[PDB]
Amino acid sequence: MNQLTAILKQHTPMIHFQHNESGATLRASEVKPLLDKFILTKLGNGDIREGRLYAKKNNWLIDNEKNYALNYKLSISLQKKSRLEYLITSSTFPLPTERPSNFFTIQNSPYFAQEKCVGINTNSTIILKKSNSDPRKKEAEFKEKNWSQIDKKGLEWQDFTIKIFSLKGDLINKIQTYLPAFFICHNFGTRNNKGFGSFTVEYINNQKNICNVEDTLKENFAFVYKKKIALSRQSTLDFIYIYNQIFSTIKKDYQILKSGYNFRNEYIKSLLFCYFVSKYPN
Amino acid sequence: MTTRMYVINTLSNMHVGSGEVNYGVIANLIQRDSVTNLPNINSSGLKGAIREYFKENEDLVRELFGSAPRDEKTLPGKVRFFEANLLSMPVRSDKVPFLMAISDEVLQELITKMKFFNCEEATQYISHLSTLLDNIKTQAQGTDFAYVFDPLLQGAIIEEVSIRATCPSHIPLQPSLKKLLGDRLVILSHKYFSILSDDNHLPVLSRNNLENGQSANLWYEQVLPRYSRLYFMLMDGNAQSEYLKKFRDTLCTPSTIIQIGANASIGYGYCQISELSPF
Amino acid sequence: MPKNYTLQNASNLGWLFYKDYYRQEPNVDFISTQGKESDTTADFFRKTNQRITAYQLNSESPLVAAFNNHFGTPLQLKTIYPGLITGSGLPHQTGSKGEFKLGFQFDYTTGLPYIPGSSIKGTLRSMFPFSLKDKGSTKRILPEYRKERMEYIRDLIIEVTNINEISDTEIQALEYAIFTNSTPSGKTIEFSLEEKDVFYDAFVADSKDGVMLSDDYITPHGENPLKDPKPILFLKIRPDVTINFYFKLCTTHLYKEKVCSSKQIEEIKKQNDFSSSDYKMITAHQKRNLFEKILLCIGIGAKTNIGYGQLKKL
Amino acid sequence: MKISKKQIEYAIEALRANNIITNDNQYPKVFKGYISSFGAAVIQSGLIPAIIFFENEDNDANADRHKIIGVLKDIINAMRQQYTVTDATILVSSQIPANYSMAQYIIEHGNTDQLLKEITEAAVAMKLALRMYKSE
Amino acid sequence: MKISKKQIEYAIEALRANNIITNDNQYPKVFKGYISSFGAAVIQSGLIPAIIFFENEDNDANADRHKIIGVLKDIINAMRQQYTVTDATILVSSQIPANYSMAQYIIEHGNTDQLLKEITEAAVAMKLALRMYKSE
RNA sequence: CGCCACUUCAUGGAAAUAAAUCACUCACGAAUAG
Repeated sequence: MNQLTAILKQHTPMIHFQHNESGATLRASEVKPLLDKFILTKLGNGDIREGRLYAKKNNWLIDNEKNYALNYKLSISLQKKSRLEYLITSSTFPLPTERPSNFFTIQNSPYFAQEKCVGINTNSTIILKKSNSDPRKKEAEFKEKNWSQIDKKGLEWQDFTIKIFSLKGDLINKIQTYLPAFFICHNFGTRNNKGFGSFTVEYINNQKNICNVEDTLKENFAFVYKKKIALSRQSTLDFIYIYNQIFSTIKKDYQILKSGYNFRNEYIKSLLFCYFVSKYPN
Repeated sequence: MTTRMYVINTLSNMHVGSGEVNYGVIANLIQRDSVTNLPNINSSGLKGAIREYFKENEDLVRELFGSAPRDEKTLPGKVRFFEANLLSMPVRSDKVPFLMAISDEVLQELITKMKFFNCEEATQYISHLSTLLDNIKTQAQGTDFAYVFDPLLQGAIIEEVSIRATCPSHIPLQPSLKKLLGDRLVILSHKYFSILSDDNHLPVLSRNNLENGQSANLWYEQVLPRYSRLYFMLMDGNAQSEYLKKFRDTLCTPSTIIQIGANASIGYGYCQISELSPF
Repeated sequence: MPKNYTLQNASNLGWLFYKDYYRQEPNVDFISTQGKESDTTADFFRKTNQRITAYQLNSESPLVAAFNNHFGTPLQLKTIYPGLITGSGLPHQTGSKGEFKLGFQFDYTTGLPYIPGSSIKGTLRSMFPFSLKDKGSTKRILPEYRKERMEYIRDLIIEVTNINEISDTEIQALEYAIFTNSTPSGKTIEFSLEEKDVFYDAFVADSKDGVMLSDDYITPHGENPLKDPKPILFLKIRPDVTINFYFKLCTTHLYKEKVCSSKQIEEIKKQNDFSSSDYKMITAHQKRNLFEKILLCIGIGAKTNIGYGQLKKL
Repeated sequence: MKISKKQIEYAIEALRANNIITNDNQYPKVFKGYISSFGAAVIQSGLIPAIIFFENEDNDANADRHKIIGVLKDIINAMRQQYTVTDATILVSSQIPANYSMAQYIIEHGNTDQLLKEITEAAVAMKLALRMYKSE
Repeated sequence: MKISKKQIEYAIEALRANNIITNDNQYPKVFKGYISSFGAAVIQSGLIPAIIFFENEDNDANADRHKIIGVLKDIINAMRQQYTVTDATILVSSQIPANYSMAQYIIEHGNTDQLLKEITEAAVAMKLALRMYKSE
């Protein structure tokens, strides 16, 4: 076959700079180069150069001397256009009362950019306001234009399509073999290393994909570390609450890693600090 | 009944390639008139294109255009085709998408050609074009000018910041002259028009050749912009009235489009030919 | 001037993008190194880019209606969101900040964004087996190229027309007749004027509720992952935009392995020796269907491997 | 358009003067592409954008890309040196100052067609003169 | 421009000398177009640009297009020989050195009227003599 | 929980390549001489 029409699932919201289009989805400008690098790395059994020689012998390269690019066509299109749009900040703020259904807030997140849009500024998406009954407990208001003019939005869509076209059948077979591992290993977006890129592939060519996440992670990464987070009941309600817990936990742990936590009242030292002051204590 | 003026309205870009090796930027340039250096269609190319359109009617082609190159007998052509000189060229603006650009020297050449060749409806056109020319010269008083005939198109940038349009509210543009020369008409000084119509300002199109998705060649093509107007003279010889009437009716129908020039397969040079309407 | 690009009140998009783009204002500098990076130049180019991407096109636009009248009925397709990019290699950059660093293809007279017919012809032919010339630097790629393209075009032909069997020689003749209007071995065929495949310029036909042009970023992160990436700004055709594809296609007659014109095929049919197993036909409707399927498969424009310029049915 | 042998001589001298042609009569391969790109930019974008692009020296390019603008100025200076008194009344025969920015010189002198014709002449001369040499 | 038999023999010898005709009397087919196009390039572009274009060895041509310039130089040199040397003769019977490229020689020696005539006649002889061989 | 930003803004490649380079017809016809 010359076409690969895969249906993939979104696990965590994607931060997208070109969100003003209703057709905003995964950008193949990130997928295709990273997928080429991953595919050539797998071809050489861990080495990029050996995989490049492999693709050179099989004529899968656009150019045999300059670049890493493989010859195929990547297309990512939305099936259903409904999007769940998220606001991503670094601090926690009172939620608005008047609020569109698409709008949800992941307030305590690793993504700390655009922190000023939850300020008192007139350019802030959610304008904070003093409360009248209590001279504390800030009030929240929503500005439609400000939410429309935001640089980056966190987006979640339903199942959509990634289409891979090539006239070289063997490349398509190897792409079918390695695509679940690629998506299980790589994240796409802004601050994607912190988790705003998580995707999994469900149907490859109208066939379910039984790909174990643990085994692929074990294969393609030096260390893989699982954490079982206490899913307090729910699990059928408030995916927004699930996202809040997940990203607050990520912020917790990663702030613990390379820094401390001088927050409320509990102190735990930076493990990045504690590593160097212990090993060769200089 | 002998000499007729036809206006060529090009529905797409036109490339009548000259036989020229330019070692600068533009590999393929278009034919320019041997005297005024303005873009033109050589009479041979125009005759070939029109003959190609009528090739199905063997009798009409044989009687009007002559015999085929490969024929035991050769028949002289009866209808005379004159070269298509440029009349109006679209120029990009800021107030309007494009205006129809004519020059005072182009108008002078048109008046001279109409006087010399005695077109069918030449008298009133000559009179009004002349009057317009003296009015323009009286207003300009030697300086360079860009005269529009709509008060809304005042201060329009005619493809260059230096060329700004002004409306002289003493020169009337008759409706038939508007039909002949174009809807949004600007009349420029010869300096301005030659600047706008030279090899550094004509539209250029970039083309490349790919081999398995990788570029092998790269060249630039000069084209005459879309909706440009060129005029050519047709002389009826001793041709038969029936074939001549069929030829004129087919040529001047709204559903007739003729391909002139190169790059036919990619849409270059599709034209509509219109006879000179009575004034 | 604002939305609704019309022949009456609108600036030429190509003129704005190429000529008026780098205009010198009293207090704008982009000659010195300080000027190019200053926020005054960024604001100037932001205003220019807003003016570029502040234009709409109505469905009943007189320009598109004239195009439909001139070029026959259009093949209308829609734009996916990478966007659509054409004429990307044109030189348009000064080294400034906030400016469009990539070229764009604008029709000179109308200013409407368009895809030249040469691009459509090349894209359509690229998936036909004989789109690669032997040369001698191609020799190694040529055998595999023709094989895969033959299989793809064979399945497409069996899909679109009521022919149950085609051959490699028939595919060669069909491709050469469609694109070169000749035979694979040089010499021409006495074709009628109508019997000629013309690929007109695809045009933007309808920006339904939004503008037709957008601004997009490609950020090539360098081969050194520890150095700063380069944000590159360019101009794209917005998603969900109706692009009209105009063609002038005919019916192709294939008797035995050779392409026949209508005049020849009439006499061939009237001959006392004939074989329906040897006479194949591809209607202009089926030719348009084939071209539409090719366009849906591969798309049009630049950065198509990245996805730019892919279509669905309207 | 026909490039004179005098223009080619000026181009050769300018290419040697702004250290483009080495003492072995060889040049870096990227300068041919530089000159072709400059011609394309001049015809497509305009004189000001192309000259501003190729006058830059903070460009991280593989070679000294401002050298073609220097050669352009040298060729134009040599052209203006041989202007006649009949030409000097119509054309600007002044020698372009060496330290003076070429883009600034064009901008302060308007956008006259004379400068555009001179730039196009000198660009084609640079193209041909580079073609005369070997590319190591 | 009548057929000059002596120039035809010069062209034959120069075509064999600059490795165009193979031992079997055949030549690369593209050289026909090279010879045919050189005259038009000289007429409508100028002698120096045409020579520079055909002398270039960094070309994306299907064969060695620069061989025709060497054949041209050989024919011209053969014509410089057998020149009636006298005080009144305009023609310069000085042979073109092999180390000098043809473009340099016309650049350094600025009497193009003789060179233009010789190059035109040599190109005509080239085109007429190429027809004796098979066009493989 | 409170506060808050700085970064980066085009490089490399292709710059024309092949086909046709004139073809066919007329190359003197009559008259005056014998």
